[PDB]
Amino acid sequence: YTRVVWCAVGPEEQKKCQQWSQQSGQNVTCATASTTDDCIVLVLKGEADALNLDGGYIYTAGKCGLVPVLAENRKSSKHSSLDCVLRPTEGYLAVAVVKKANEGLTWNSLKDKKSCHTAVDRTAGWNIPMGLIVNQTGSCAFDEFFSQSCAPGADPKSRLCALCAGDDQGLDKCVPNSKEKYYGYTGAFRCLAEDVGDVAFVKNDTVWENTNGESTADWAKNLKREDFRLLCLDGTRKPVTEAQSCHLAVAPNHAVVSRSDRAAHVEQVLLHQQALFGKNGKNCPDKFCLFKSETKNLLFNDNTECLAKLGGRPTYEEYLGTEYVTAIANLKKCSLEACAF
Ligand SMILES: *[C@@H]1O[C@H](CO)[C@@H](O[C@@H]2O[C@H](CO)[C@@H](O[C@@H]3O[C@H](CO)[C@@H](O[C@@H]4O[C@H](CO)[C@@H](O[C@H]5O[C@H](CO)[C@@H](O[C@@H]6O[C@H](CO)[C@@H](O)[C@H](O)[C@@H]6O)[C@H](O)[C@@H]5O)[C@H](O)[C@@H]4O)[C@H](O)[C@@H]3O)[C@H](O)[C@H]2NC(C)=O)[C@H](O)[C@H]1NC(C)=O
Ligand SMILES: *[C@@H]1O[C@H](CO)[C@@H](O[C@@H]2O[C@H](CO)[C@@H](O[C@@H]3O[C@H](CO[C@@H]4O[C@H](CO)[C@@H](O)[C@H](O)[C@@H]4O)[C@@H](O[C@H]4O[C@H](CO)[C@@H](O)[C@H](O)[C@@H]4O)[C@H](O)[C@@H]3O)[C@H](O)[C@H]2NC(C)=O)[C@H](O)[C@H]1NC(C)=O
Ligand SMILES: *[C@@H]1O[C@H](CO)[C@@H](O[C@@H]2O[C@H](CO)[C@@H](O)[C@H](O)[C@H]2NC(C)=O)[C@H](O)[C@H]1NC(C)=O
Ligand SMILES: OC[C@H]1O[C@@H](O[C@H]2[C@H](O)[C@@H](O)[C@H](O)O[C@@H]2CO)[C@H](O)[C@@H](O)[C@@H]1O
Ligand SMILES: [Fe+3]
Ligand SMILES: [Zn+2]
Ligand SMILES: [Zn+2]
Repeated sequence: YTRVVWCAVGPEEQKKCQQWSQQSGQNVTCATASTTDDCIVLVLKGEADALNLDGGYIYTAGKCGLVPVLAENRKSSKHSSLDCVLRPTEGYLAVAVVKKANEGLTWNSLKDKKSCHTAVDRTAGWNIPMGLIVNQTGSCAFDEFFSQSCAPGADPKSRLCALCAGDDQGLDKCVPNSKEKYYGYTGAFRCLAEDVGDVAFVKNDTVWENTNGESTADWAKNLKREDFRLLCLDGTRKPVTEAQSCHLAVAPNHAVVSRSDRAAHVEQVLLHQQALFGKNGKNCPDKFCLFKSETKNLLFNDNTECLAKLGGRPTYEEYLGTEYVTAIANLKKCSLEACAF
């Protein structure tokens, strides 16, 4: 029964998984794929059991019958009395971020600028900002709004990939895994920090975690919060301290998904794995920490306090919420109810 196959996206997640596999005594083992979509296909086939997905991929997976099992829960200020595992999730803030020094760039002058996105099909990097831009321009030509972008997972020959860098060697340009230099929350924010793009579409937490010495990475060493501004939907620009009043949307947390018939068994194993390797785990500082990987967000986001039970045993639609799923569907009309595989 009780062995789980985790699906890793790309070589760096594979290496973290192998460490996790070793430390867990083979209670968890690892399958690897090059994209999140390929990982979803392995799960459907029964060749892997589970992986942690962004809200946008939970929508893809959900249509194919996969179900949310546990959600990432980060440290909050309210609901404090309750344990992390039983605490309701709060969601994260999708923001658009620019350099202070890039004056007079607001939400209404984004057209023909250079953009940095986490990956195609992701909540804060794609679904929210592009959904808003389609609604606002009344056009599905979102591939023509920005002059140049890095949007991992789009056509490498297109302008949506012009700004992506690939790996050390310039290989794998625009692949939607951490081999691409500008992939993910951290990568899209690096794309901005290095002045490759004019705007990054990330979440509030990314700015804080990579500025003011919170990251020791070479590119983030000297970044100061005051050098950045959030774009609000009313045309204003605000300090990064003002995210609660200047965000594009609130996003549902990343969540572990699995096949419906495997859900209960994945849940049981993961709850025990976190008692051992989670934030306060028997073995975390010492042997291995599940929620660490030097700001790279491998398998799980680094700011994760725990994986939390869901409560209300929600479907993927209830988990994502009616607001979010209607945004995705309206945007999906640009690029029809059924599994994409
Ligand atoms: C955008 O993204 C940012 C990055 O994620 C994020 O900033 C992060 O915020 C969190 C908290 O929301 C910070 O975590 C905090 O760190 C501190 C120390 O660094 C930790 O130490 C203590 O933790 C205690 C337990 O939670 C905390 O008590 C909490 O609960 C009590 C209720 O009993 C309450 O305290 C009250 O304070 C009142 C105000 O003075 C006072 O009058 C009253 O009497 C009472 O004492 C608070 O709710 C309190 O939080 C202690 O106070 C300590 O804080 C702790 O673990 C805590 O989680 C991150 O450090 C911070 N990240 C960074 C890198 O700076 C933003 O919040 C995000 N913004 C938006 C808009 O979402
Ligand atoms: C891009 O634009 C598209 C098109 O406009 C947007 O899609 C629309 O999104 C709207 C908001 O998500 C959505 O509006 C509707 O809102 C009503 C009212 O919501 C209610 O809210 C109450 C809060 O007090 C709550 O208690 C209620 O339960 C309820 O949720 C919704 O209700 C309708 O249906 C009822 C049937 O039971 C009916 O009686 C009632 O009169 C309402 O008509 C409704 O479900 C919906 O949420 C609207 O549906 C969307 N339009 C289309 C064409 O799909 C995208 O969101 C935009 N994208 C982005 C990124 O912003
Ligand atoms: C591998 O999984 C097994 C089965 O869950 C674990 O063995 C159990 O561990 C618990 C608590 O540590 C004990 O109380 C049980 O008696 C054990 N036997 C069972 C339930 O089969 C084992 O701990 C796991 N190994 C690691 C390191 O994760
Ligand atoms: O409009 C009726 C609609 O209610 C749904 O509840 C949504 C709600 O609309 C949304 O604002 C919130 O964020 O998410 C919940 C779902 O968790 C319900 O899901 C639908 O069945 C229903 O059509
Ligand atoms: Fe996300
Ligand atoms: Zn809001
Ligand atoms: Zn329900």
